[PDB]
Amino acid sequence: RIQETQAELPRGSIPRSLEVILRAEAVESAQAGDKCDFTGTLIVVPDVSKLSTPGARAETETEGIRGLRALGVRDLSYRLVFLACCVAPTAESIKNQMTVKEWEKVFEMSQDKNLYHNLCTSLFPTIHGNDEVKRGVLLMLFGGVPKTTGEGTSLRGDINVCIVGDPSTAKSQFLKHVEEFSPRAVYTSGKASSAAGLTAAVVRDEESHEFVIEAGALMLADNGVCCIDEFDKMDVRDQVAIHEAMEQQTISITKAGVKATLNARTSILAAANPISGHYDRSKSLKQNINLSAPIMSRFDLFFILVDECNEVTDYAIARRIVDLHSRVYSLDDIRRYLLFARQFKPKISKESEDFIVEQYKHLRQRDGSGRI
Amino acid sequence: RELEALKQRFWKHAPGEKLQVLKAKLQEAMKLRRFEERQ
Amino acid sequence: NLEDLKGHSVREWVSMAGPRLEIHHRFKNFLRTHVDSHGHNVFKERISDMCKENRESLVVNYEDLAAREHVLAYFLPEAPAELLQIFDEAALEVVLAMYPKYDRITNHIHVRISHLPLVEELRSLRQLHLNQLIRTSGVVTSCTGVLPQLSIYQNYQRIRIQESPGKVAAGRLPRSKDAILLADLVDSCKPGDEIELTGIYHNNYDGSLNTANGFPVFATVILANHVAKKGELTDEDVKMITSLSKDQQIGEKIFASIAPSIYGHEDIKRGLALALFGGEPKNPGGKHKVRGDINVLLCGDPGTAKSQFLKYIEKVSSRAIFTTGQGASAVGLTAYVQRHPVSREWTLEAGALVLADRGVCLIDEFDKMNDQDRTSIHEAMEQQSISISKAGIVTSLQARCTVIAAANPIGGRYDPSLTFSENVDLTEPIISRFDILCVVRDTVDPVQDEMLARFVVGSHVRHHPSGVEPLPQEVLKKYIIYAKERVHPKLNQMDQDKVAKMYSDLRKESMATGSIPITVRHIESMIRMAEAHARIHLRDYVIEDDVNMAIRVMLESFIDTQKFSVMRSMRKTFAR
Ligand SMILES: Nc1ncnc2c1ncn2[C@@H]1O[C@H](COP(=O)(O)OP(=O)(O)NP(=O)(O)O)[C@@H](O)[C@H]1O
Ligand SMILES: [Mg+2]
Repeated sequence: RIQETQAELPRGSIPRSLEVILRAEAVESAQAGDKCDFTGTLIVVPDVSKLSTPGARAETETEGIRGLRALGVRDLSYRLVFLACCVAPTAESIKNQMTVKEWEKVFEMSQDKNLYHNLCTSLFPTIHGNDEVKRGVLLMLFGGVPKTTGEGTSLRGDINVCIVGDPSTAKSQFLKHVEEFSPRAVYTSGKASSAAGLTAAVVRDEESHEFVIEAGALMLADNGVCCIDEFDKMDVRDQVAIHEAMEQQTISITKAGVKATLNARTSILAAANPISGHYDRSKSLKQNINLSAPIMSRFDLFFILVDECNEVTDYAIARRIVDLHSRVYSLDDIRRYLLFARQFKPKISKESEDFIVEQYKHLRQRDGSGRI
Repeated sequence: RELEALKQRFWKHAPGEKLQVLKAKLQEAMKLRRFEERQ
Repeated sequence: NLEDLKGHSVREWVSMAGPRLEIHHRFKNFLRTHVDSHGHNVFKERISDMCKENRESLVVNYEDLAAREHVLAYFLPEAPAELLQIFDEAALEVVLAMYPKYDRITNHIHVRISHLPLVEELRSLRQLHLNQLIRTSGVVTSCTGVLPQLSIYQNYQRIRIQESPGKVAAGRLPRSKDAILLADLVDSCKPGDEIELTGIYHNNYDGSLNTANGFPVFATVILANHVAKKGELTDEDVKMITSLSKDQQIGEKIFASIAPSIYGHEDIKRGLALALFGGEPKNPGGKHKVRGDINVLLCGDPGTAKSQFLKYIEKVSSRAIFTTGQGASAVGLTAYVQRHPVSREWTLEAGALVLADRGVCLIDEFDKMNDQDRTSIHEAMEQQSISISKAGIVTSLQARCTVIAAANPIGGRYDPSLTFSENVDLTEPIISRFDILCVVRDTVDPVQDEMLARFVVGSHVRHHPSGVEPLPQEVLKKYIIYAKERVHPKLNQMDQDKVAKMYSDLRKESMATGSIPITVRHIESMIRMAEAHARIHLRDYVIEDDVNMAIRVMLESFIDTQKFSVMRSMRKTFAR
């Protein structure tokens, strides 16, 4: 069943709808919510319930036609249907899509010097300062290899990143910018716009007064990136559910009529406000923010953003803004290169183990001397 | 030279069909066994 | 040669006398001659087991049928209703050759195929597949009563299966199909089961569809041939299992084989092992029933692998359920009432504790349930039933399960300056229903940090996609299912004076500190733990060693409840 698209509906009118019929190789190529162009013919279909045949009988403010032998003393009526012969939207895949130009570009990128900074500049050209944040958020896109232990338990792949800052400054820009760049990503907030919110919920379906699930933001963001704004202010119901979703990458439900396990495999980038709006530069992050220790311990990286009214900096920011309004690598190069890079699965070397265990031991004894 | 090397290491790191594959394998076994039985 | 397909469809070809006789002889000879890698005859053993238990149903594996007689394996999915008929006729006379009197018990035998390679998803079926043998998976939602069907009369039952939740994409809807169960397949399943179904895909006319759509469109169904969930141990299995029990160090091998990738934490592995095997229920004099199961609770600091242990227990055991905190309701835990969709009457249905039955029920974030939801499990944990009286219904249901739970200390970290009760915030009627209680804490020894970190780094390089020695996990799974089904420990005698003296002294001290109150339940708990240790050694009778093991576990877990400064005096008081 299809409906008039938002562009066609004449003002004040109710939408019209039509029944479309698909056959053979075209079947199950369109899902509810999709917008597509169909090619075919308009046809007329009779009321089959009032015809009679040697094989099967008839079943039984307008009138139909009369006077056919097969119709007896009943009357026959028609309706309109559209028979569509075609429908279209309105590892090997990389080898198929990349021409020699794309291969040369990813090779040049692989051989590039200070590629890290070049990609930071290319992906975040509008941003000023704050290189550490740019390096951190850039690494999140490359993820980490997931592993399954022999007894069947599994080890987490995605990293999670958190940014805290004053409402006047940069933290919102990163979220909306990476969301505009990235494929298959979701933007939302702790003050969510639906009954489901950040994780699945149960609703009663009035077609049977039967209980069914409804997806939250972290279910839809499966196999993608999730951006959450104003994370310091969030519902308790979701906050408990997030404990499992952050590490186990799954959601579990057990209520009347519904019992299920749902996937939530996602990289989260969270943005939050400190208490009293401006960050107290004299105090730790843990004193400044609203989050509890169990949630806070989940993230792999943390960053702080806070303003001060330096005249030259303000003047430079203003000139940048007005100049932008007055007007190395493209985003598609970054996309193609990122999809190329994510096929590698590097191992750790034997010698790297000694450095890793040493650094962790150094960190642990430092913590013990003045938790990790 | 080096572009093909990059492709090579990249690849190093990287209805009805099942019944047809099964038929192909079993038919190969049939052909072999009937040949051996025939001789 | 049978392979000579010329001028005929395969359905017509196997209808011919020559091909029918060749197929018949080939399957019969395969049954008599098939050998395992050891040179053992496979089907002599399997037929003899079928006859001894009067079961009248023979299972064949597709893989080795193909490996030895590929021509039949090639025809089988293309014309199932023909080759399966010939197979039934061939198997009955082998059975009568071995057991000439077996026609007194039954006059027909059904061959059932298994491990068919060409699995299909429940929404990828097309007209390409009609009248062929297929394999799919899903969860049962509707299931008729068993009814008799004309043929003579035989049992008949109809079911509806749909895609497993969480295998559909997020926010969209599942597909479903109907299936038919005949003869010995009825009551092979019940609602909420997840199953693997092998059958024939079949279609027929229906006037309702033609009048609803306006086009000549048919209805379809699956004829079941083999059904299995996603004991049958061989002689070699029981031989290896029993031989392993000779080892004086078998306790170390079993304990060291639980959640193998987790470093350290000996006490947790030991406690979970005893809870996995379990004590035995009993009813002395018929009027005084008592439960067999052993419940466990874990509590302590964050980042200490508490959530990981439950996931391992979920994987190794069978009939397991997992649930978290705010994600569960009182009604969902026990049982619920509804206006039935098609019978149009009030009906009662099973919740988690009923659906688990003789299995494991795993709970996580137990600290964060609503208190009105957490108090729903009190009857099921001790009386092992669920009693309901609503909407004109008055009944009771079985709840014969083991509960395992994980929690956090108040304020996020455990303080050794305070007792367990002061740090956990749960009331006495809850605390007293758990048989084993554990406390897990952070430590700061540099050598222990280095060993743990080196082990974790080693684990990561080991599992890249690419004490004593533990068992393989499949061997352990075979061991557990044997021990729970073939051994039933008897408590023929034990020292009453020793236990009574120790219990009275222990209870007196429990009154002094108040870390946990000690009650009659503790004695009965030690009896359960003693039987569990006896079962791990595959012994029919409890002995002195078992009682000493039970007392050690009880007292070791009790000393941890106390304040740090008190523990030394308490430990010296209860010297063992
Ligand atoms: N001793 C250990 N050996 C191996 N992995 C460990 C160990 N301790 C912690 N981990 C890892 O730490 C992560 C968190 O494990 P988890 O079971 O959730 O700990 P936890 O104490 O239950 N965390 P929480 O639920 O917040 O209290 C997992 O990836 C574990 O595999
Ligand atoms: Mg945990």
